Amino acid sequence: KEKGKPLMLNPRTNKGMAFTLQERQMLGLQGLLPPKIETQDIQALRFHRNLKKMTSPLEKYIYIMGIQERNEKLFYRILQDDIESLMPIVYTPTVGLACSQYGHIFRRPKGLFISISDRGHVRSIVDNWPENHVKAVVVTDGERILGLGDLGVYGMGIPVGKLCLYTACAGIRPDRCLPVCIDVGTDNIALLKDPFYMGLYQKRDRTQQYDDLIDEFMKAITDRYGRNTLIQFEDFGNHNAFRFLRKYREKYCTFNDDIQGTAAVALAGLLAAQKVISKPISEHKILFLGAGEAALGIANLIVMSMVENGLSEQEAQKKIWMFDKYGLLVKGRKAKIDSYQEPFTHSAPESIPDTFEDAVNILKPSTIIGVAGAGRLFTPDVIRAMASINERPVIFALSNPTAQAECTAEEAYTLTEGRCLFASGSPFGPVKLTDGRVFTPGQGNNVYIFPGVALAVILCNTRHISDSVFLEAAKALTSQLTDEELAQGRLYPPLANIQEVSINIAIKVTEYLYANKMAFRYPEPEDKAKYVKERTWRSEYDSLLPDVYEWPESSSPP
Amino acid sequence: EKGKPLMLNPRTNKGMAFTLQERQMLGLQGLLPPKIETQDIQALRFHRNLKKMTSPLEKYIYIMGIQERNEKLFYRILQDDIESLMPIVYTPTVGLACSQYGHIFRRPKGLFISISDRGHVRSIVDNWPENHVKAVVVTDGERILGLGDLGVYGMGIPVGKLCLYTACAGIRPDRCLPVCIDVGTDNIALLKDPFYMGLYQKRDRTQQYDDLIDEFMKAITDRYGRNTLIQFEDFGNHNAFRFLRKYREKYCTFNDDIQGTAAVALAGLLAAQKVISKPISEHKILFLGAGEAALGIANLIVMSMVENGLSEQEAQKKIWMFDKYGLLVKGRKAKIDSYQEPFTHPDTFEDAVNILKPSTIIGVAGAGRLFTPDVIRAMASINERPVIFALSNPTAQAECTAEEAYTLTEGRCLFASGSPFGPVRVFTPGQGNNVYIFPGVALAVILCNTRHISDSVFLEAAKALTSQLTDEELAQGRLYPPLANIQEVSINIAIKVTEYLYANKMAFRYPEPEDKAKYVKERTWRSEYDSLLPDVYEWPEPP
Amino acid sequence: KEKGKPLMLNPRTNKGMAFTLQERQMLGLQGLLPPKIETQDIQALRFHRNLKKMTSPLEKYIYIMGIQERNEKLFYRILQDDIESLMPIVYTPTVGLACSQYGHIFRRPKGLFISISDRGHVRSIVDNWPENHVKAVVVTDGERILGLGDLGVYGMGIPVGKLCLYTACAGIRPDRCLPVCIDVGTDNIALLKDPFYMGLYQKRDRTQQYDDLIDEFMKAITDRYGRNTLIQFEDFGNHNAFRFLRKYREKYCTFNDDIQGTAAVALAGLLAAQKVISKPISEHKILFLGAGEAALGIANLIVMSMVENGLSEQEAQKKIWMFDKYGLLVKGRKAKIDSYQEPFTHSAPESIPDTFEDAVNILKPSTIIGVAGAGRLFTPDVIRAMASINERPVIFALSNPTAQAECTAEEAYTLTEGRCLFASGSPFGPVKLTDGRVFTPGQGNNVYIFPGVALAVILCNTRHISDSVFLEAAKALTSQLTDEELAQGRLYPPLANIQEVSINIAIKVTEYLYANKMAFRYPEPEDKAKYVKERTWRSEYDSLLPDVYEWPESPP
Ligand SMILES: NC(=O)c1ccc[n+]([C@@H]2O[C@H](COP(=O)([O-])OP(=O)(O)OC[C@H]3O[C@@H](n4cnc5c(N)ncnc54)[C@H](O)[C@@H]3O)[C@@H](O)[C@H]2O)c1
Ligand SMILES: NC(=O)c1ccc[n+]([C@@H]2O[C@H](COP(=O)([O-])OP(=O)(O)OC[C@H]3O[C@@H](n4cnc5c(N)ncnc54)[C@H](O)[C@@H]3O)[C@@H](O)[C@H]2O)c1
Ligand SMILES: NC(=O)c1ccc[n+]([C@@H]2O[C@H](COP(=O)([O-])OP(=O)(O)OC[C@H]3O[C@@H](n4cnc5c(N)ncnc54)[C@H](O)[C@@H]3O)[C@@H](O)[C@H]2O)c1
Ligand SMILES: NC(=O)c1ccc[n+]([C@@H]2O[C@H](COP(=O)([O-])OP(=O)(O)OC[C@H]3O[C@@H](n4cnc5c(N)ncnc54)[C@H](O)[C@@H]3O)[C@@H](O)[C@H]2O)c1
Ligand SMILES: NC(=O)c1ccc[n+]([C@@H]2O[C@H](COP(=O)([O-])OP(=O)(O)OC[C@H]3O[C@@H](n4cnc5c(N)ncnc54)[C@H](O)[C@@H]3O)[C@@H](O)[C@H]2O)c1
Ligand SMILES: NC(=O)c1ccc[n+]([C@@H]2O[C@H](COP(=O)([O-])OP(=O)(O)OC[C@H]3O[C@@H](n4cnc5c(N)ncnc54)[C@H](O)[C@@H]3O)[C@@H](O)[C@H]2O)c1
Ligand SMILES: [Cl-]
Ligand SMILES: [Cl-]
Ligand SMILES: [Cl-]
Ligand SMILES: [Mg+2]
Ligand SMILES: [Mg+2]
Repeated sequence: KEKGKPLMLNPRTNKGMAFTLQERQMLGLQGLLPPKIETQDIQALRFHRNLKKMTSPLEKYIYIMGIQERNEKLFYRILQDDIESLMPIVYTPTVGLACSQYGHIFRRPKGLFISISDRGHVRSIVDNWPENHVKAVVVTDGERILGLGDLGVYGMGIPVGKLCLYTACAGIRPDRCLPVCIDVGTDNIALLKDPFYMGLYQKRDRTQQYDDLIDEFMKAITDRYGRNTLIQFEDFGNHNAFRFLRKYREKYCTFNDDIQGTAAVALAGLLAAQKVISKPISEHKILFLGAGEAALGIANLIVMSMVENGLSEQEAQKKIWMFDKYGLLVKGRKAKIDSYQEPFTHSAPESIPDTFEDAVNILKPSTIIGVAGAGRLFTPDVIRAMASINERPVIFALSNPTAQAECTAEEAYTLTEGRCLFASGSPFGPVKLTDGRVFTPGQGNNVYIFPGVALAVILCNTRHISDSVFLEAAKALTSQLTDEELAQGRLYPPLANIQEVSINIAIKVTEYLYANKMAFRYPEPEDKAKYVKERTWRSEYDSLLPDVYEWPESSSPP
Repeated sequence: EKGKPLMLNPRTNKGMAFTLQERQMLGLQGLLPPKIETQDIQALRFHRNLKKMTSPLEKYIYIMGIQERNEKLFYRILQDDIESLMPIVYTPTVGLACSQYGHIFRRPKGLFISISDRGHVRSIVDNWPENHVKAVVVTDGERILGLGDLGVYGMGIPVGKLCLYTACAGIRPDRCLPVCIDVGTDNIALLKDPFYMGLYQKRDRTQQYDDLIDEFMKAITDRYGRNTLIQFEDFGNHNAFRFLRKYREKYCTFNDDIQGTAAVALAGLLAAQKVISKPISEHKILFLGAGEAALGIANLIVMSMVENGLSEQEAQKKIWMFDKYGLLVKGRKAKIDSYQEPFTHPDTFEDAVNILKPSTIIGVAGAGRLFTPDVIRAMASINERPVIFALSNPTAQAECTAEEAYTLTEGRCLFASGSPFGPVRVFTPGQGNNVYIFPGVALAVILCNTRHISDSVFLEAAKALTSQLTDEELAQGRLYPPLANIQEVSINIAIKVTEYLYANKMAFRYPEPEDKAKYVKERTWRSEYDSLLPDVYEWPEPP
Repeated sequence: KEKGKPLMLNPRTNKGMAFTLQERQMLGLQGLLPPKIETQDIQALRFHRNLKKMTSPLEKYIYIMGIQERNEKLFYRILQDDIESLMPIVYTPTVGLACSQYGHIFRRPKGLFISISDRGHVRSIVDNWPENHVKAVVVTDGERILGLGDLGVYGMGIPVGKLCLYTACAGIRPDRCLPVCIDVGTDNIALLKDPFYMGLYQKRDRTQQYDDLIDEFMKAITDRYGRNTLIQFEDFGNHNAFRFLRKYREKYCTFNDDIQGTAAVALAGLLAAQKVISKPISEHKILFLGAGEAALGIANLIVMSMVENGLSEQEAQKKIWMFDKYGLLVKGRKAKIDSYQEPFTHSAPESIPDTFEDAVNILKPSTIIGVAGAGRLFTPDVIRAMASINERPVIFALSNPTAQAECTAEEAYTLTEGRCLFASGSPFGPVKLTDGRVFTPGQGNNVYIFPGVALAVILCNTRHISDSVFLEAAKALTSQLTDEELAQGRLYPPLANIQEVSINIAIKVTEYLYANKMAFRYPEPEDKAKYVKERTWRSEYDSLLPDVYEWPESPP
C-alpha cells in the first residue's frame, strides 16, 4: 500500500542520503533524495550536532528513537558512537519517563502487546509479528519499572530500550529481537484516571489467570520460534520475578537480568577487588545492607564462587550476613524471614546490633554491599569503621538513582583516606584528594553482562541457562581489567569499551557452553573467537547495487 | 518493509484509532497497545505534547514527524490550531529548520531536480510514486522570504506551502507535489558546509538554467496533464517575473510572491475604501519601494480602477513610487526599467508625502521603520482617514507599528501590516497574509480543470476576500477576516473564483454544476478517518 | 505475499524472455529466466506454432487464455496477429463451452461475481476489485448465452471474452475493463445436479430481489468509478435485456450489444446492398422471417435510416412486413400481435400466405431477413422466388447457431446464379460457381460495431448513448467499403481489418458525439482522427530499464 520504493521506505534497508548515485538511478530513487551523496560518517556527525542543541533527556530520547524508525543502521551507528552517553537516554533512567510524559504516535510496531483480555488467543497475536526468525525476547508486565514502580503499558519502552543494547553492544541482529509488554492492568491510580493512558483500565489481575497468561505467552513464543528462543524477564515484581525464573528455567531458555545479571556484575567487581586483597576467601566476610532481590541474587552467586574456591556451601553461606529495614537477619527475630533469606539467617552473635554501624563493628566484615534503595545509610561512621577494621575496605554502594545511593565516591575515598575499593550503581566522576591522588570509581552496570551472555546462548543454540553461566560471565568480565585500570581504582573495564567487552564475554561463555555440554550448535567451531566475531551484526551499510555486467555475446540464433 | 500495509502507510494508518474489530480482522491485534482511541483523543494528546514544548524549531520537527506517520492526524492537528501552527509549518519557521537541523530521510519529501540531471528530468518525474498530481509548488531556493539564498535548504518551503493547500482548502495531499530545483547556490556559507545537502557550485545562470526550467515544465505536464497547476515560489525577482510572463499562457501557472501578494494587498485597500468611501478619481497612491511587491500591487490596483470606469493611463497616473534612490520621475539618475515606466511621471519620503499629498502610502521596502512618526502625522494632516500599509516583514523590517499608526493619527488611520500585531477605543489591525488567497484560487482552478490563470482571477479573489468582512469587523478597523476562519474563507473564495471561471469560459470541467457552492464543498478532502472494517455477513441457506 | 519480483509476476508488466539483459540485471531477474533474450516477434511465432498442434477449439481456448494470466501484452499481440481466426475461439461460439467442459482453477480474479446472496453488500464487492479506473464494464446473468441457453455462472467466460475484443479491436486499455457475472441461480436442471457447478444451487430468482440486485449493481459501479462508466449488458434473457435497456439508458451510460449492436451491423449490410442496388428507398420492401427481438431491433433502426432519407415514420414502417411462427402479421389475424409488433402489422393483402414462400410471391420483397432461429426456412423455392422477383435479391440469414440458419451461402449464390447479395451470422467460407466466379459472403458480426462505439463513448466522456449513435456507426462501417469491394458484392469490410475498421468507426462516432453535444471531454480536439489514434492502447512492450547516467564532476 505505502506507495514508493520499498528499499528507501523500509528502515532496515534504507540508507537515506548514503544511497550512491548509481544505486539511486538503478533502484528508481533518483530525484527522491537531495543531490548530495553522503557517507554514514557525515550522517552521524549531523545527528550528534543536532542532539547537542536539545535540552531535556526526553527531547533527546524522542529524537534518537525516531531514527530507529527511519534508518536502522544509522540508528545503531549513532548509539555505538556515543554509547556511554546515550545508554541512559535510550534505556534507564530516561526511557521510563518518555511514555508517561509524551505517549507515542504509532506507525511501525514497537513490539507485541499481550493483554489479559487476549487470554486464549495469544498465539494469534504472536503470529501477527512480521519477523519469522526471532532469537531474543525481552518481556515486562511494567509492575516494577526500575526507579518508577508500576507504569503498566507505559513500560513497553523498557524492552525496546533493552534490545537496543542487545544489538548495539553485542551485535544481536535487530530483526531477530522482539520486545513484549504484558498488560494485565495497573495498580497506579494516576494512570487509571488518565484519559491518555494506553493500557487496560483495570487493577492488576493477580488470579490464576495471570499465571495462565504468562504460560500461554511462553508456549506461543516457543511454538512459533522454537524452544531455544531466548526469553528474558524484566521489571516484574519481586515475587513474580523469582517464581517465574524457578518455574521456567529448566523448561525454557530464560533468565532474569534484574536477578542474575545484577548478581554477575556485582560479583565481577568483588573478584576485581580480590586482585588487590589477595587474602584467602576463608577470611572474607560480607555484610549486606538490604535482603531483597539484589542481595539474594548477589549472595547466591558469591556462594557459588566460594564453593568453587574450596569452601563448602554451608561454610560459604556462614560468611554472608544481611541487615534489612528491620535489622540483622538472625534466627528467631520478630521480622519475617522468607525461604530465600533463610540460608543467610544465622544464629545471633553475643551482642545483637541495632544500627548498621553496630553490625559493622560487631561482625567486622571485609566487604559491605548497599542494596537497600533508601539513601545515605553508609554514614561517615560506617565508612570510618570499615577503614578501621580493614586496610582496604570494599564498599559497594549499588542503590540507584544517585539520590538513593548509600554514599558517594567522594565520601568513600575521603573518609577512608583513599584506601577503600569502591563501586557504585550510579555514575560518579573522578575524585581528587588534597594529597594529589585521583581515583576513578567504576559503575557496576548490568550492561556489562547481559549482551555478551545473550549472544553466546543464541549462537550456541543453548536451551537452558544455569547460574554457572553467570559465574563464568562474571569471571570473563573481570579478566579484561588491566593493571593500569586497577591501579586507577577501577573494578570494571571502561564503559566506553562496552562493545569489545561484550564480544569477549560472549567468546568466553561460548567456550564454557561447549565445554559443559550446554551447546547444541554442531559442528562445534574449533576457534570460538572467530565463530562469534563472524556472526556479530554490523552497522555499516551494505551495497544495494544490482550486479550489471556484459555477457561475452560472441553464434547468433538461426 | 515487513508488516501490515494499512498500518505502515501514513495515508491509511489510524494508529490507536484502529477499532478492536479492525485490528483483529486486519492482523494488527497485538501490534498496538490494548486501548481503542478516537482521532479526538489522539489530537488532544498531540496538543498537550506541543504546549509542553517551547522552541518553534522543535515544534516544527515534531509536527512534521506526524506527516510521515499518520496523514489524517497531521491535518486534523493543523486544522485544529491553524492560526498558531501556520507560522510553524510555513514562514517564518520552515526556512530555519533545514539550515539548522537538516533532515533524516525515509519517505520522499518531494522531487529534487538538479542541473546535473539536465536531459533526464522526465525520468525523475516518473520516480514520483503518485499518479494523479494536481498541484505543484516549485522553488530554486534563491530568494527565501526573509533569509535569501538557501539553495536546497529551502525545499521545506514547497512542503509547507502544500501543507496549507490541504489544511486551508482541502486539496487532496496525495495530489500535491513539492519540487526543489538545484542549480547551485551563491551562499558561500553553504558552499563551505560539509552538511549542505545540495550541489557544491555557484548558481548556473547560463542558458542551461532556462533550458532546465523548460524541461521541468514539459516533464510535469507530459506525465500529469497540461492543466496541472504549477506555482512558482521564492525565485529571484528577475526570474520570477520573466518566468510568469514566459509560461502563463502556455501552462497553468502563477507566482504567489507576485500575484498572491498583489491580491491580498488589494483586498485590504478595498476594505478601507468601503469604510472611507473616497471617490476613486480622487485617490493617489504613493509606494515606498518599486520592486516586486510594488509593481505587483500597482498593476492590480490599475485593473481594479479600470473595471470601475477609469482608463488605464489615468489610473496609472494616480500611482507614484519612491525607492532607495529617491522618487521615480522621468529623467532621473537611477535605473528605470520598462515595468516601472508606467508609474514613472522631493529628496526624502516625508517630503514626497507633503509635495504629492497621497491618500494612501504602501510600505514594501524591507528596510525598517521608514514610516517615521513625522510621515504618519503628515498623512494624518493631509487626509481625514489616511491609508497606511506597512507590509515589509518580519516585524523588525516593517515601516511602522500598529500602535504607532493609530496613536499618531488619533485613531483615524486605516492600517494593515504583513507582520502580526495585537489589539491596540480599541483597534484590531489586520495582517495581509498570502494564505488568504492562494488556497482558494488553487482549489477553484483545479476543480474547474482550468488551463491558464489570468490576472483577473486574482482581482476576483481580492474582491471575494473583502466581501467576507462583516459590518462589525469594518467598524473595528479590521481589513482582513480572522485567520482562525481561514478554512471557511478559502472555500468561499474558491466558490467565487469557480463561478468566475465558468462564466468567462476558462473552465473545462463539464457538465457544469448548477450550484457551485455544493460542487466545491462536496469535493474538499476530509481528515476524518474512514472505516477499514471488512464487510462480514451471513448468506441465506448441494449435490 | 507472492515472493519474487512484481514486474515478472504481474502479467500486466511481465515480458518473460523479452526482458532485455540489462532489464534482467537491474531489476533482479537475472537467472530467473533462460539465458536467451527474445523479441515479442519470436514469442508470438512460438505461440502460433504451438497453436496449430492443438486440435479442438476448446483446447486452443484453454491455451490462449492461459497467456492472458501470464503476459498480457503477448496475449493481445497474438490475438491481433490472427484476429479473424481467433475471435471465434476467445468469444462465441467456443467460449460458452469451456466452463461446462472444464470449470476453472482460480488464481487471479477473472472478474466480479455478484450473487443474489450478496444483496445489500454489492458495494463492498465492487470495492474488492483491485483496479481504480474502470471505463468499460460488460455484465451477464448467464440466462441466454448466445446459442447455448442458461449456463448460470458457467457464462462467466462471456464478459471476459467480449472485453478481450474491446482491447484487441479498439485499443481500450485492459486495466480499465471489468467483466461481471450476476448469479441469481440457474434453471438449468443439469447444472443444479452437478457437484462441480460453481454457482448457487437454486432456480433463478424472478422476484423483486432480482430487479433490486441489478439496481444495486448499477449504483455501486457508478458510485465507485463515475456516472459516465460504460456498462454493457450481454446475454440476458430477451425481455430482461429490453426492459433494462429502457430503464437505465437515460440514467446511466449503457447499451445492449445483443439489441443495438445487432441492429447496427444488419443495417450496415443493407446500406451496402443499397449502394449496389441504386433503387430509391421508397421502392424497397423488406420481409422478415420472425417478429421477435432481433426482427424488431433491426426494423426500428431501418426506419430511423429511412426517416433520415426523406420518408415519414409511418411510410417507412409500411415498407416492412413480418412473418412469425403463426404466419404473416396482418391486422385482425387470430394469433396475438403485441404492441411492439403493431407498427409492422398491416392490412391483409389480396391473398394471405400460408408459407414464407407464398409471402415472398405475394408481397414481392426486395429483401428477406431471417431471424426465426428455427432452421433452414429459406428453402431453395424461397431463394429461387427471390431471384425471379428481383435481379439482385438481398438475402440475410441471421439465425444462430449455424444449424438454425435460414440457408447457407452455397445455397444462396448457386440458386440465384450469383445474383444475390447475401449475409449471414454464421462463418461460411467462399463459394465458387461452375463458371469460375468466387463469392465471399458477408458476416454480420457484432464485433464490427461494439469496439468502435465503446471507444468513442469512453474517449468523449459521453454519459448516455442514443439509438442515433448506432445509426451513425452503421453508416461509418458501410463508408469503409471500397469501390472494388462494392463491385464484388462484399457487404462488409474484411474481418482481417477489424482493428483499422474499429478505429475509423470510433473517429466518426467521436465526430458525431461532439457535433450533437453528447461529449463532455473538453477542450474539444480540432483533429478527431489524431485524438483517437493517440489514445488507443498498444501491445508493444515498453522499456522497463532504469535511467542510468553520469553527473558532471566538496568541503571536508
Ligand atoms: N547497580 C546495579 O547493577 C543494580 C542492580 C540491581 C539493583 N540495584 C539497586 O539496588 C537497590 C535495591 O534493589 P532491590 O531490587 O534489591 O530492592 P528490593 O526492594 O528487592 O530490596 C530492598 C531491601 O532493602 C531493605 N531496606 C530498605 N530500607 C532499608 C533501611 N533503611 N535499612 C536497611 N535495609 C533497608 C529492605 O528491607 C529490603 O530487604 C535499588 O536502589 C536498585 O536500583 C542496582
Ligand atoms: N538455518 C537457516 O534458516 C538458514 C537460512 C539461510 C542460510 N543459512 C546458512 O546456513 C548456515 C548456518 O545457519 P545458521 O543461521 O544456523 O547460522 P549459525 O549456525 O552460524 O548461527 C548459530 C545460531 O545463532 C543465530 N545467529 C547467528 N548470528 C546471529 C546474530 N547476529 N543475532 C542473532 N542470532 C544470530 C542463528 O540463527 C542460529 O540459531 C550459515 O552459513 C547460514 O548463512 C541458514
Ligand atoms: N485524468 C487523470 O486522472 C490523469 C492521470 C494521470 C495523467 N493524466 C494525464 O492527463 C492527460 C490526459 O489524460 P486523461 O486520462 O484525461 O486522457 P483523455 O482526457 O485524453 O482521455 C479521455 C477519456 O478517455 C479515457 N481513456 C483514454 N484512453 C483510453 C483507453 N485507451 N482506454 C480506456 N479509456 C481511455 C480517459 O480515462 C478519459 O476518461 C495526459 O497527458 C495524461 O498522461 C491524467
Ligand atoms: N505581507 C505580505 O503579504 C507580503 C508579500 C510579499 C512581500 N512582503 C514584504 O515586502 C517587502 C519587500 O519585498 P519585495 O519582494 O517587494 O522586495 P524587493 O527587493 O522586490 O523590492 C525592494 C524595494 O525597496 C526599495 N528600498 C529598499 N531599501 C529602501 C530604503 N531604505 N528607502 C527606500 N526604498 C528602499 C528598493 O529600492 C526596491 O525598490 C519585504 O519586507 C517582504 O516581507 C509582504
Ligand atoms: N477520472 C478518474 O481517474 C476517476 C477514477 C475513479 C473514479 N472517478 C469518478 O469519476 C467521476 C469524475 O470525477 P473527476 O475526478 O473526473 O472530476 P471531479 O468533478 O470529481 O473533480 C474535478 C477535478 O478536480 C480534481 N479534484 C477533485 N477534488 C479534488 C481535491 N480535493 N483535491 C485535488 N484535486 C481534486 C479532479 O481530479 C478533477 O481534475 C467522479 O464520480 C469520480 O469519483 C474518476
Ligand atoms: N445478439 C443476438 O442475440 C442475435 C443477433 C443476431 C441474430 N440472432 C439470432 O436471431 C434468431 C432470433 O432471435 P430473437 O431473439 O429475435 O428470438 P425471439 O424468440 O425473440 O423471436 C423468434 C421469432 O421467430 C418466430 N418463429 C419461430 N419459429 C418460426 C417458424 N418456424 N417460422 C416463422 N417464424 C418463426 C417466432 O414466432 C418469433 O417471432 C436466433 O437464432 C438468434 O440467435 C441473435
Ligand atoms: Cl539521510
Ligand atoms: Cl497513535
Ligand atoms: Cl516467455
Ligand atoms: Mg526466513
Ligand atoms: Mg490511479
